[PDB]
Amino acid sequence: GTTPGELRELTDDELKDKLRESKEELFNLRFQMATGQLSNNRRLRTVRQEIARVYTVLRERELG
Amino acid sequence: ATITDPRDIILAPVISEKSYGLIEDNVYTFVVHPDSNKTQIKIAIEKIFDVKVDSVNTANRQGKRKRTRTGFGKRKSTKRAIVKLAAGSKPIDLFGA
Amino acid sequence: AAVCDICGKGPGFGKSVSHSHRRTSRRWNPNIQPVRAVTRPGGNKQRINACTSCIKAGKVSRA
RNA sequence: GGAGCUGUCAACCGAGCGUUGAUCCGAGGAUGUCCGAAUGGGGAAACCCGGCACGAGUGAUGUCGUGUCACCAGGCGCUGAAUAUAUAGGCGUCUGGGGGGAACGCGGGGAAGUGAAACAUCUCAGUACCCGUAGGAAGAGAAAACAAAAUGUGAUUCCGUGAGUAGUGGCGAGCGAAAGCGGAGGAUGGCUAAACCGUAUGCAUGUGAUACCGGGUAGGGGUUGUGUGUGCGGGGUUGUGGGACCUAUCUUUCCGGCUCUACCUGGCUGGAGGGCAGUGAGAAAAUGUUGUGGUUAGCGGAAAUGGCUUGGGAUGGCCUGCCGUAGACGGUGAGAGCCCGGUACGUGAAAACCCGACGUCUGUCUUGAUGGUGUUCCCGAGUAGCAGCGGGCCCGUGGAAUCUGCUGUGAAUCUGCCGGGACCACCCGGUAAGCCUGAAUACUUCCCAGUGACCGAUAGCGGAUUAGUACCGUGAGGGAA
RNA sequence: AGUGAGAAUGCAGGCAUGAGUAGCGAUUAGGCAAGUGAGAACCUUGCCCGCCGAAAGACCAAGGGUUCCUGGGCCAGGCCAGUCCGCCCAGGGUGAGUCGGGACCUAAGGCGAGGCCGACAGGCGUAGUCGAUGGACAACGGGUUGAUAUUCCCGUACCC
RNA sequence: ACCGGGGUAAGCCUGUAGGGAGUCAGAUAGGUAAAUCCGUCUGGCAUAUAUCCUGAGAGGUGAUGCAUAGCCGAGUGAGGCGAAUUCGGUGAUCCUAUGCUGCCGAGAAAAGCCUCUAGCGAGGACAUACACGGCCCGUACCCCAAACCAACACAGGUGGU
Ligand SMILES: [Zn+2]
Repeated sequence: GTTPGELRELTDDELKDKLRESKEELFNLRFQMATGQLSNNRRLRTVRQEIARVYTVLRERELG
Repeated sequence: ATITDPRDIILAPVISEKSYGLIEDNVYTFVVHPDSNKTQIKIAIEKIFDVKVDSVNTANRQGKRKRTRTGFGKRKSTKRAIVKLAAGSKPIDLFGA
Repeated sequence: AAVCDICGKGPGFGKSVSHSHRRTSRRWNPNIQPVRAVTRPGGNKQRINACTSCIKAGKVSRA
């Protein structure tokens, strides 16, 4: 995973692009697991927490 | 802010003999979000796979109801979309076959 | 017809005592009268319900 | 906080995280689908259909996000029908409400079984239930009170007596006070209305001049002359009656504009020291520092690997030592102060909240107090009182006082009025028809810490196990093992 | 002291007597050969016989909810046995512009802004808004799967 | 002699049996305003197998397609070929038919569609071709039954085609 501390060092633009990459990778991992070719299960959890972290920093940056 | 992504509506494919038989005929079956609609699925599929989609058909399936020691369970109900691609016919190689 | 639109007077409850001293419930209602009263000397009248005491005191003005 | 962890039934497989601090515990934030007061509209709750504004996406329609759109009440602004003044009504915008909750409060409505060995008065019982409404408590509360000749008490509430008494009762069954006396808490607390001034304004109007500030000299001719109502500011809060007027005496700061305008004499208003109060009933909204003050996680914490013996195992028996501000309670392979969690006793707060303290800040008094003398005005109105019909009081209409509901009738402002159990006279007490107020008292849905000559699985909660579950009923509802 | 049970047509649980007894749920009816299997009157296949045939055939609505198909199972259930099952386990399966409904319309009726009435709680009801069992409105034939087909595919149409 | 075939839809053409209907001109506010529309009143011309509308069905096309009686071989099972299809009789409770003729008991509403003005309007109308958009719910299975109502795999009950 990528640390929140280094997540706050980016602007809203690269934050949104990283969020888009995270969503795409989650899509691919879901399809991989459905087809049964995914050995490392924790990728799903890590990418989910990553999406959540990006949303959280975005919301905090908007607020204060 | 919320970032809307077409991929949040397509959950996973359906792996079965009927689905594979349709696959051979260029018809792909996905499990979609329960409150989607056919136009939205069409748009999302075109954006995701950069392909031209002819038509989509949807069906709702209720979850099965199983017995347990504690009592009666009930699996999750799902909605499927059976999506047919146009004559252009670029297969979905990321389907995993 | 039992509550005054001005002073909020309401019915009183009590008992009706017979000769054998049987007590049954009853109501003492207010003497509530319909008045077409005015708010200003202009002359437009509205219909309301006022008890006779409110009319006596001049709280409502017919005009 | 510190070495494992990925909740559990409940493991098995597969994958990973952690001394660069995980899982875990506390506090503050973010997200929070749809239903539900449910509120854009609809509806068979959790599911159907939208409008508007801004974005996204398509060749465009389709499609997707983010906000917003109920109703009523109250301010504010615009408009003002029949209709002229106008009003209803309409339009726009801001502020509130709606529903839930175990008990406790207050205010209303209000049974019957039952007892009376029948039954209607009466009882049950103002109970069960229902309705409206709160608050952390509520209600009541500052004498139109008691009392009885005592040169007596002195708001309210609650507790014990008084007392199963006086009484009340088809004088049947039953019901049943108060004064006084002993305590808890103490705030014998606080403001208003009126008489009179001033000012502002609404409505009427002018011997439009000898009337509008205290005298005199004077100017103009409106502090509109006058009534009247209303708001505000003074002034007044009382029972030996008090107060506004009028009236003498002594007088604890400076300056300015004002008593229609200036000049000497009496009044009103701002600013500077100084005093007194403040989150309170007596007015309210904030802002700083501080307290090893509290609450919400924790941490430390003495002393046996003792010997023999029985035993699967010692925590049993016998024999040795030690700690003790710690010999509470549990666990560990059988009765453990010395093996573990702990215990006595000490320590710990980034943050949030809760308490206090000192301040900024606010208000109020300072143009101010005093002790006196004689008269007019004021002291809460459709009220008190009276009558009719009821309720409640120990009191069931009785000679029926006090309190109170509805309908009529309907007074005075202190040599007045109300109470001292019909009523009258005299004496005594008080000063109604305005409003606020803490503590003593009642209760536990919920949270923490404890206790039991309480239960130990047909008991104890219905529920130690899938528990308001399975099952039963159309439903309200019943309800296990 | 929740202190003593033999009885209250007492309560809960376990188990006897009747008793290896009555029944085993219509008015059609089964038989043989072969097979599978540890096990066959009941399961599979074949050849016969019998029954319904305005049904005991076929297709729907209400209702039910996975009972449907494939693979497996055989201690519970099936009024016997069971290799079978509507039973148990896992996986799969329901495809619509034109069909039945909503996004169209109203009836009976329901709710009901304001509103009127009523001590309170509430009763009615206007404007509206819902409410099919009715009105309006565009698809027919053939084929395919182990399970869907006016939905998928082929041919040929229609309506916004 | 006997046995088996002796098939094929919506739609689009055409408009038959049957059923129904006069047309034009003027005036007029009664239809909340206005109307060329609807009523009403006047006239003219009309009785025509004339015209218009509706309309079962027969016929053509859809169909060089689909389907079929049969015939072949293969084997877990896959697949190919495929004849003739005319003429009559009988005959519906279905269609014309929301028709027609009788009768008294006198037999929904709103939407939709057509027309009329009020009103908007510099763009608008029609045809052809091409490329697209067609939303939400049900859809399995039983359904006179061992799958629904009946405590049961129950001699009962269950609306329609
Ligand atoms: Zn009144």
